[PDB]
Amino acid sequence: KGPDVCFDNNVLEDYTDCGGVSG
Amino acid sequence: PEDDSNATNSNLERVEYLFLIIFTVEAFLKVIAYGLRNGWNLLDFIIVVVGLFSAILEQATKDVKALRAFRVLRPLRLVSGVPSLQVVLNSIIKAMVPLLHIALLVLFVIIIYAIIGLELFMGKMHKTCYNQEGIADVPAEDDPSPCALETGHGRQCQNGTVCKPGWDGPKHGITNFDNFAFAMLTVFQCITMEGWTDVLYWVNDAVGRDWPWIYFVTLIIIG
Amino acid sequence: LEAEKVQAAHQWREDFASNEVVYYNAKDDEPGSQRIKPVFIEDANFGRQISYQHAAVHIPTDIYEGSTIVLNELNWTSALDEVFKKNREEDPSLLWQVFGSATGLARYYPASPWVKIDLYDVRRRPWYIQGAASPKDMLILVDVSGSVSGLTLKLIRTSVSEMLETLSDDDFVNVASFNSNAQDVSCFQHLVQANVRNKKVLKDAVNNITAKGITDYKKGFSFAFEQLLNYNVSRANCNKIIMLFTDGGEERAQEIFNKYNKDKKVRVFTFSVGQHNYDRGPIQWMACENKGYYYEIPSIGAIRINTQEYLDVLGRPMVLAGDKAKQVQWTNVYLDALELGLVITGTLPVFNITGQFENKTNLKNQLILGVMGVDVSLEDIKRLTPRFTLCPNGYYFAIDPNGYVLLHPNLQPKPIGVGIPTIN
Amino acid sequence: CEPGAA
Amino acid sequence: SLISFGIQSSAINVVKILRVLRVLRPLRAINRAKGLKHVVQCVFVAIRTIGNIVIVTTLLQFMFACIGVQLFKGKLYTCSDSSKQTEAECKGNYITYKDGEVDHPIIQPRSWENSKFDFDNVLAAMMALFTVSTFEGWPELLYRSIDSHTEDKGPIYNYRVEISIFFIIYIIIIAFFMMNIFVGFVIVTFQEQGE
Amino acid sequence: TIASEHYNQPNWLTEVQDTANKALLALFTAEMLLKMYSLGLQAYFVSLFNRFDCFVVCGGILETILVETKIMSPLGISVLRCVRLLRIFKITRYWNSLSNLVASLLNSVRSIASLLLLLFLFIIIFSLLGMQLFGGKFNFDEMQTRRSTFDNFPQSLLTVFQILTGEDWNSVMYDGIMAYGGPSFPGMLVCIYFI
Amino acid sequence: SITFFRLFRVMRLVKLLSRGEGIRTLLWTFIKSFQALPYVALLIVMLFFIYAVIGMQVFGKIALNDTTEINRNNNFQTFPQAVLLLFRCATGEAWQDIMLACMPGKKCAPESE
Ligand SMILES: *[C@@H]1O[C@H](CO)[C@@H](O[C@@H]2O[C@H](CO)[C@@H](O[C@@H]3O[C@H](CO)[C@@H](O[C@@H]4O[C@H](CO)[C@@H](O)[C@H](O)[C@H]4NC(C)=O)[C@H](O)[C@H]3NC(C)=O)[C@H](O)[C@H]2NC(C)=O)[C@H](O)[C@H]1NC(C)=O
Ligand SMILES: *[C@@H]1O[C@H](CO)[C@@H](O[C@@H]2O[C@H](CO)[C@@H](O[C@@H]3O[C@H](CO)[C@@H](O)[C@H](O)[C@H]3NC(C)=O)[C@H](O)[C@H]2NC(C)=O)[C@H](O)[C@H]1NC(C)=O
Ligand SMILES: *[C@@H]1O[C@H](CO)[C@@H](O[C@@H]2O[C@H](CO)[C@@H](O)[C@H](O)[C@H]2NC(C)=O)[C@H](O)[C@H]1NC(C)=O
Ligand SMILES: CC(C)CCC[C@@H](C)[C@H]1CC[C@H]2[C@@H]3CC=C4C[C@@H](O)CC[C@]4(C)[C@H]3CC[C@]12C
Ligand SMILES: CC(C)CCC[C@@H](C)[C@H]1CC[C@H]2[C@@H]3CC=C4C[C@@H](O)CC[C@]4(C)[C@H]3CC[C@]12C
Ligand SMILES: *[C@@H]1O[C@H](CO)[C@@H](O)[C@H](O)[C@H]1NC(C)=O
Ligand SMILES: *[C@@H]1O[C@H](CO)[C@@H](O)[C@H](O)[C@H]1NC(C)=O
Ligand SMILES: [Ca+2]
Ligand SMILES: [Ca+2]
Repeated sequence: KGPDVCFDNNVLEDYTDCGGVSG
Repeated sequence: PEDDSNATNSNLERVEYLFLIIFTVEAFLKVIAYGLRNGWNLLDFIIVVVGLFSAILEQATKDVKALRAFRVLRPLRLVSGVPSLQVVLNSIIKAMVPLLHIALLVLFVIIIYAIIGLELFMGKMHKTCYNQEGIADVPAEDDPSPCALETGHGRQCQNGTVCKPGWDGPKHGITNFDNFAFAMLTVFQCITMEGWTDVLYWVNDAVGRDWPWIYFVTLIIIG
Repeated sequence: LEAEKVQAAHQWREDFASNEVVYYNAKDDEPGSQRIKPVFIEDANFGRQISYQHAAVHIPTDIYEGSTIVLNELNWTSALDEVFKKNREEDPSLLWQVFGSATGLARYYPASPWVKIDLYDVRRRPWYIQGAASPKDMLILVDVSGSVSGLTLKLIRTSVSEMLETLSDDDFVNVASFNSNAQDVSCFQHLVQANVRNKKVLKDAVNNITAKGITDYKKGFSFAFEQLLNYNVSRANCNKIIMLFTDGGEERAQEIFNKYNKDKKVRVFTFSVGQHNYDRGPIQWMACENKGYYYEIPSIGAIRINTQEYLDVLGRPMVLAGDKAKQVQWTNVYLDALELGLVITGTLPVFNITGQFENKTNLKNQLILGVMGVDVSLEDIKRLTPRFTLCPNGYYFAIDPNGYVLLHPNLQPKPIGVGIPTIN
Repeated sequence: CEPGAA
Repeated sequence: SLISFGIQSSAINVVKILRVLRVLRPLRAINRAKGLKHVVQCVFVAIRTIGNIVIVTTLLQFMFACIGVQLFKGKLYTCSDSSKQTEAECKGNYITYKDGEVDHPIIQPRSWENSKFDFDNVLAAMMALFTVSTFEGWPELLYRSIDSHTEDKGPIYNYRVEISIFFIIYIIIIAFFMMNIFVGFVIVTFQEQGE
Repeated sequence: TIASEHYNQPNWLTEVQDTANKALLALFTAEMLLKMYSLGLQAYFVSLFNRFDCFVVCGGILETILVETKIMSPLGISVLRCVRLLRIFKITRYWNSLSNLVASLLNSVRSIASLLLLLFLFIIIFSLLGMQLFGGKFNFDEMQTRRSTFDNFPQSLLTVFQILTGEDWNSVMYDGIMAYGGPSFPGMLVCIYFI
Repeated sequence: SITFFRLFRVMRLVKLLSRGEGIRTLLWTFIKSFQALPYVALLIVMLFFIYAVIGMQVFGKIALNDTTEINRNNNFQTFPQAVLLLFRCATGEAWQDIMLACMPGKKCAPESE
């Protein structure tokens, strides 16, 4: 029986910070 | 590296078909005007024929991809085209016949020194320091150097190492004097004055330091 | 609650090192840093010499102290020693209380000297990775095409084997490979648990892969998404991530990323491994459209630091949850780093809340500052279950919601085995 | 376990 | 000689800067070995004749050195750990793995170091271009210059491969053409003397 | 002002070289317009030195713009004005020969540019052949990247040029030998390419 | 000393080089030209002597570490060895590495004080 809590897919997340955005 | 590819290579492999078609059409048209004794026309013919061979073999087998090194000979057709470059190419390889009594002396010197270094250094560079524990590795640092057993006058191993036989060679076994194939190349490389001190020092660390310099100094002074 | 209020009231000193921050480096026996010398009495509750006057700091050998990032953290993580010194009085049985910071330095309570080469990083420990993010369903994609042969494939086989070490028993993993044909590297063929035995099969089949053939990103990515939609097997039903190991390419696979990842439920982390000259532009696009990150591993020394930072992206939804994410989580039974036997560890992540009331948050406040842990020894849990009254054949035992025992008279303080021993 | 070789 | 075994006390350099001046003994045989004086005079006439080539070669090497200073000043710096691209980021220790073995860690210090030959000032550029024109160690400098991208920053693999045109032009002009003009000048002058 | 630029210069030096590089360009342009006027256009563009000087001044004018508009980094353009130091030779007799040498070099251009064309063709042919022979086969497990490979056209051109200069020509052959096996019979027949 | 006489048989090969004009004319003419100018080749000997002595006096005491370019094989500690070093530099064989290894700031030899 795995953990009951789950924390993913929030709509306030940034999404603007990859590793190639700098260049 | 390992049969990988991209889209550009796949497009060039199909442009090659058009280039071969053009060259074959040229070959056939020129063949039916004359019924070819020229050297350049022979080069064109043997280029187009091997190109057809390569294409057919590649289609059949779906090394084949090694005889495609006849297409690096196509840029030679530029000399054939412009006649102001044929003159210069003839001026280049016409003063080479005089440099044929100095290409035979070089051949004699290389042979003589390769036989002398084969009667002197044959198999003397196949041992190195190996630690006294779990070995088969050469603890002689990143670049191992030949040593000598504690009876000769070569390099002696360090305080915590032992000179043991069973070693490949100074440069993976390419720089040696083991036969008249490995010596003929070492002598040539020393004659070109590149990496000759490396060979001299490797011999110095294997047989001693008194005599070996007479070989490598006279070899460069004469050759 | 006293490590988040103090940090919120911290002024970022860039070159105020002349203020001489004072601490005690654990591994010693400097510009801007003093050094405390403790008394080091010997205690029986622990097995070492511990002083109750301050908290020791462990800075990894690869992390240079006296830096602007490090010196700032040794300044604001100094009010902890007052609340570290306060938890003990209520319960004098408190063991190691540790704050594992995201910079790499941990500050543990029992001021005690650290334990050849010290390859310890607080960000890789099981009690830190457990609290830094929720469980996951990572599927690893390995490029075994022709262009990766040589040194690049050597760094890929190590990188895949080093990320698997960042997986717990609540996470499910599987490793695939594409060389113009998509296939698994092992006998599993679906998502399996990441326990000790299954992790050894996956990292032994990784060490036996050969690089040959053309590359096809579209065929290898359909095999990845289709393996995360199984739902026949037991899964974690949590963060679904795809981690692609490769060098470079010229294909973005836009069609595949819209046939499957239209709602952006799967995160794609892309790693560019090795020293080469290839277009990494398409690789960075996959990690940006899909809510992931892009990493570069050019040498062996970059493997350890780059295979653990994918947890800063998985913790973003957890930070924004708020006080609902403040749940104490106890880890599996493991041997303590500072030679204390078999212990379990609590866990509570701390958040960056600078500028909470005044609306300037969510700039960098989507990341956790660190994970705080507290150790409970199994000899303490063995003291609330007396045995000398039942019989010689009677005993107590307790298990997790996984089957693994936490307390049992057959569990010995020694690591469990996974296969026959081999040595060259 | 005894140190079995490879 | 004389004013030396008389110092008989002043180690103060002096002796050790008067001893390296005995090396002139061989040169006192020039005047007493007619035939050896003639070759010295001939070589002096030859070096007086070949002055234009040397002057216009030094003038060109100076301009090439200035161009190299413009292109590579403060750019060919490297940290021992190939992950730090700033001097302030290149302090402390780092772990290097011997023989590419992940199970053989070794701690080594981090050092911000320049190239062996660097285009920082004009004299260092002159020296580097001289050792490039002697065809010694020039591939190392070429591939260290290819990686350089920014001042006060570390190298980047194959950043500007096109910068090799500078070195190729330098070898073409100052190592293939100007060092053959000098030999042709010597041959022509000797032919004129013989004719 | 061109030769006094080093790395990490003081703040006053970079302003001195920024105001002098303009105050001297202005004077050279004034001399340009005076040359056009007092002599005439054709009498200006007769002499060879008078066409190179116009090239240098127009280059300076067009390169100040790129620097001030932050498009490209300085490469060295005003350094070609130091070629005008050759005018010192006009006071001595080492100017007739220097001018005559340049005159002969300019008269023989269809020969120089034709002799260099076969050298370029030789390098290109032996670059494509070497790239076919050793393309991607220099991928050894060891950590060294082996910067001198035959992987692309620019890299294979650099490798062939390095072999042509002769520096470390044996290190590339030791790598091409192990890329076809080792010190064995058929594999080692690849050294005929390098020889 | 048995090998000193094993190098005699290979020397018989020069008889084949002797036969045939071209080779035997070019070699003889150049040998007699080298013999006709024995003083032009003495300038090189004088230069080597002077520079070897100067290098012997200046860089003589540098410690011989085998991890550098001044090692047991390459050093200034004897006139034959200094002449060999100068010959190597004239050949143009990593001479700049020797120059950098002779830079100020090295360890002196244990024997020298
Ligand atoms: C929790 O979050 C808060 C903010 O939400 C964060 O506080 C912020 O810290 C940064 C430092 O990383 C401050 O940045 C200031 O402004 C610039 C931006 O970095 C700095 O100038 C240079 O920046 C470059 C990076 O591009 C850096 O490499 C360089 O060293 C910097 N200094 C130079 C070139 O001299 C400033 O130095 C820096 N400090 C100032 C201006 O005092 C933000 O201002 C901080 N924000 C707030 C609101 O205070 C905090 O660090 C987070 N917690 C942790 C543990 O990291
Ligand atoms: C990170 O930065 C500084 C490193 O020392 C600390 O700032 C100093 O803290 C001292 C301790 O409180 C202050 O001394 C006293 O401060 C109180 C509060 O204002 C007052 O009683 C006096 O100002 C002062 N007492 C004296 C001088 O007798 C320093 O004033 C203060 N300096 C500055 C520039 O802020 C930070 O506390 C430290 N962070 C943590 C968490 O320790
Ligand atoms: C198990 O997975 C399969 C596919 O991965 C699901 O779909 C089944 O596929 C099999 C094989 O073709 C067929 O029997 C049917 O197409 C599906 N079976 C059904 C609908 O009962 C399947 O739904 C998953 N679950 C189970 C319990 O089988
Ligand atoms: C006629 C012209 C070309 C003469 C050139 C000489 C002048 C401009 C150059 C030549 C070498 C230069 C020096 C080279 C190196 C350094 C070391 C450092 O402290 C910066 C200044 C300083 C000291 C430079 C100052 C300017 C300098 C002296
Ligand atoms: C003449 C100049 C221009 C180029 C010389 C190339 C030819 C003569 C040589 C150079 C490299 C050689 C190859 C080197 C190695 C191998 C691998 C093995 O299968 C034996 C043959 C083969 C394939 C050789 C065939 C002959 C070869 C192609
Ligand atoms: C710790 O738990 C024990 C168990 O009953 C009890 O003393 C109390 O709840 C705690 N002790 C404190 C808070 O001092
Ligand atoms: C070379 O010289 C000695 C020999 O061991 C030692 O100091 C070191 O290995 C080298 N020198 C330096 C300064 O590193
Ligand atoms: Ca690929
Ligand atoms: Ca060389």
